Amino acid sequence: VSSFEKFEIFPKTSSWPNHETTKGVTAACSYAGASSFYRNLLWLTKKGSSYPKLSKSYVNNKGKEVLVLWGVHHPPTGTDQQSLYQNADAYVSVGSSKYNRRFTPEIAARPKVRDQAGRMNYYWTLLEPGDTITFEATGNLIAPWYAFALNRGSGSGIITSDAPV
Amino acid sequence: KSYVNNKGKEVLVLWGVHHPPTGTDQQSLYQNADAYVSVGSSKYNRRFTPEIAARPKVRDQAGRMNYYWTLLEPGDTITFEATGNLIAPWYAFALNRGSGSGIITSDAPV
Amino acid sequence: QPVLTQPPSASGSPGQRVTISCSGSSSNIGSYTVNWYQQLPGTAPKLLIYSLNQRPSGVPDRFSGSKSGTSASLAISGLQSEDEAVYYCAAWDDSLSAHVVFGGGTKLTVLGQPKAAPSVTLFPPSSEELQANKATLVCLISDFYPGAVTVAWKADSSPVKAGVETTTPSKQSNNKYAASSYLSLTPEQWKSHRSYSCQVTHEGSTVEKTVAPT
Amino acid sequence: QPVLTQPPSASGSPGQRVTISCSGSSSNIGSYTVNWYQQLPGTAPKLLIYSLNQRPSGVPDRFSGSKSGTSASLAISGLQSEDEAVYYCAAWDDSLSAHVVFGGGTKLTVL
Amino acid sequence: QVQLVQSGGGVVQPRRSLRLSCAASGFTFSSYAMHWVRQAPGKGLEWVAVISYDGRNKYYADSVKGRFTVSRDNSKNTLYLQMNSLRAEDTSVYYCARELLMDYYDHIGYSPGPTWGQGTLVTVSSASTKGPSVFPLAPSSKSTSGGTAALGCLVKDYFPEPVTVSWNSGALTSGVHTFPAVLQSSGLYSLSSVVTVPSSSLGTQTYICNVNHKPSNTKVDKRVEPKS
Amino acid sequence: QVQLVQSGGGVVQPRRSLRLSCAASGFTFSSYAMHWVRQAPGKGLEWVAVISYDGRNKYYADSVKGRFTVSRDNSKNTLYLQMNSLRAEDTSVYYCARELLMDYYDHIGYSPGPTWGQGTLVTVS
Ligand SMILES: *[C@@H]1O[C@H](CO)[C@@H](O[C@@H]2O[C@H](CO)[C@@H](O[C@@H]3O[C@H](CO)[C@@H](O)[C@H](O)[C@@H]3O)[C@H](O)[C@H]2NC(C)=O)[C@H](O)[C@H]1NC(C)=O
Repeated sequence: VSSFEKFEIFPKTSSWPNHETTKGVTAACSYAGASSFYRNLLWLTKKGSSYPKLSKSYVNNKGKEVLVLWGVHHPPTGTDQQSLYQNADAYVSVGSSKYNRRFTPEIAARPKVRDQAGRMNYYWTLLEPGDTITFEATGNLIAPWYAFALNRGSGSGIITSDAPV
Repeated sequence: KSYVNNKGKEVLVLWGVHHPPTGTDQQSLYQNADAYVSVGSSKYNRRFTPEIAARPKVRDQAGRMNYYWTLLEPGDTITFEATGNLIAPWYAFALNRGSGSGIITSDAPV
Repeated sequence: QPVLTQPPSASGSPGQRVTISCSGSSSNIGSYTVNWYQQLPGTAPKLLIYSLNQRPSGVPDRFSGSKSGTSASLAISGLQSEDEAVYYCAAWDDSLSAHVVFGGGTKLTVLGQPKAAPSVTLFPPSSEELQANKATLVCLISDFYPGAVTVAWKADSSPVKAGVETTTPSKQSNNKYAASSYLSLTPEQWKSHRSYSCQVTHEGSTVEKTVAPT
Repeated sequence: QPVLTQPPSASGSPGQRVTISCSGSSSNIGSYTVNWYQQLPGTAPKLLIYSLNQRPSGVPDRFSGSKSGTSASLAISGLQSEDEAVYYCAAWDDSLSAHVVFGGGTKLTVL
Repeated sequence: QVQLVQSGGGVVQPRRSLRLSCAASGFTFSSYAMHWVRQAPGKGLEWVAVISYDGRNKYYADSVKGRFTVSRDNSKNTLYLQMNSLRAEDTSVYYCARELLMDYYDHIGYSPGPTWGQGTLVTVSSASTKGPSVFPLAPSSKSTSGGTAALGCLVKDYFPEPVTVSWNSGALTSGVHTFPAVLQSSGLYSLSSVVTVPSSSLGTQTYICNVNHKPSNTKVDKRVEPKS
Repeated sequence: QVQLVQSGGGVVQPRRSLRLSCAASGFTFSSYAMHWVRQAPGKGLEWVAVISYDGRNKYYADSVKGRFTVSRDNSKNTLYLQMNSLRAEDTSVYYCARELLMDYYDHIGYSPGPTWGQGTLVTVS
């Protein structure tokens, strides 16, 4: 990357009027003495006693590739699944012209890491200029909040050094 | 549906799996909302299940088809089972092997 | 056909099974699939069945479609009160300029009370209307079930058809039915005849009321 | 409150629908989901409803939860004789030192 | 929440034009064909037209072919129906509907799916705005049965719909029955409202029907009394 | 087979102490918070305490606050309740119960789940 623009792909306060957007924090991602969460993702949960099917699309009008990241939460019990998302039978689907995937919840007793027996899987894609990405879900979606429009360049890489820049 | 390879050489078998954009179209085409495709030989074994997702239209189609292949050794059998979404093999290819070949891109005349 | 052929009406008792046929042709049903829709009063149509035999989410499994040749049929098992509605079939049609064809609709009634003959009230023209050079006889018809009647007006004993306007029967709050019929006349006509009568026929039985100038 | 407000008793004839209210405050029901439990004489409590509206496996769908403001309600449709029991609600409460609050219980009689 | 909302309906004179619009939310609008379907009051469904996801394909019913034009703007998630050379028989509730299937199959074709808007009404007539005349329908010997008596109001010759009728300034609700309107050949509507009361009441009580016709901003109250 | 079994209950004189234990089987004990809840004969349910899976977080009812201490031993799949400074009104049948949810959410909290033991009676007189 030679430049990028971070931008609010799906603004928190307006993108999700029918789902809960303020209950999406956890002690595994604690900050400054309080539970928190990733700044670039948004943990949607059920509002009241219902999680209706969401459908949300983004058209890339940035004139360059946009990197979109998202996640899928996998609770430890059918009881916690149900308790968070209402729908026992939930899925998440994500598609663009070139990307296409269906995700289904993985409920498993498993050990705790950073206090959580649940797991979250993280996914990403590069959305080409002019193309559209569409998210549909009946639960378990960790929604994009901010994404990054990228300018590409060759032959670099990553090193580890404690020397001062 | 099964095929026994009596060709005396590897047979390249290709097939596909269709992925409609909605459950309504899946159901409308294949009747079964919950369809799958399984393909197996003595050495090959894979299950494909429609992955239904809203997505934009490409070449007029919001649907997608994924394409798959395997090499069936002489004397071996390949078996296809499906309750929908199978783009079935029609023609396949018996192959003769050789080392050290490859592909180039050129507009020069042959 | 420009319109798929459906029976005008259908009925059943609660718990019963009912079928509704839909007949077309090679260019529609013989070539393309049939959809079924359900419409309740004052509300948009609801998709019931598609690709002949399939149900969208929310539609109970007691609804099933089938076909044979160029005709199709919708079956509803275990009939419920909420099923009273108009049911429509539809199909794509590649004749002429390609188009969708709807059927004419089938009103399904689950009979919901003992048969009840209409009460009829007939009001004569008001003095204000006669002095306004008009004359309206008003026949009010209420509390009948089933919700279908016919109305015939008579001057003495002869049928008067000119000047007649009649409403379509309508469900009342109590689930019995109401309708009204208006006979328009000039005042001079009103004064010339000896009497007028409004006769309402319901399920083969007639109720008649009569007014005369007096 | 340290203890949630329930009607002491309730009753219905078989086949009928009955509701049982549970009143709290901003720090419990207004903030956290409500669980419902059914207790028959001489037996451990059984979990009936959780996350306000949900049923564990084995619990019939004629049991339903709802809420409004700082109050929640359990509805039982098609009342059966065997449903006769004492019902308790509960919720997490973040006032004072955080704690679980049970209601005082409602004895349901099937006439 | 999947939703279509139609607008633009109303009263219009024949041969004139009107444009309807339909706003979509909650599904990928640009991925679906859209239909217009209409239904005349008290009548059956009639398909009107279909337009492809990208606007590249349009089909019309023959009854409107050559007169109406369907279009869409995917950026506004809006579907349009332009209606020209209107006739009285175009009077109908007009619905927009999302197509059954997202992808086109040449062995399946097009048809209306699970999602319909609430509809918008278009009325084509020569009638012009007119408030009702109200006449009392008096109780008499010819309108009396055992124990009960019928009385009412005749609400005559208005356009367009609707009119409202109450009795005794809202004090009388029990026994009130407002009948659906007739549409006369004249282009004006008429209806009747009747009250059933115990004959006992006839004496002291006075009865005034309150009719309100908002399109002409006309209200008429008329008292109905026993004859003398 | 899912099971909770309480033991340690009995008769004790006021001001004295008693320890209760609860043996769990058929589920992953160490993955769940655990509650103690008590009920006096003919009276309502009263929650007593909760302890997190790893013992790092503990909450008590005020009526026993400062007097009782809850603990657990995950290697033995056993929960304990140490009851000190007993009062007559602490007399009750004591139940242990597995927490509703395996993972903790701070907008959801703690609550008794589907699994309760049969209870053990403690009498202070
Ligand atoms: C950011 O990074 C820091 C440094 O890794 C994290 O803090 C550390 O988190 C680990 C894992 O929770 C702690 O290690 C643990 O120690 C406890 C003993 O208290 C032990 O029981 C566990 O098994 C584990 O070994 C560590 O104490 C803690 N402290 C340090 C070194 O900073 C922090 O969690 C990270 N923050 C986020 C939100 O990513």
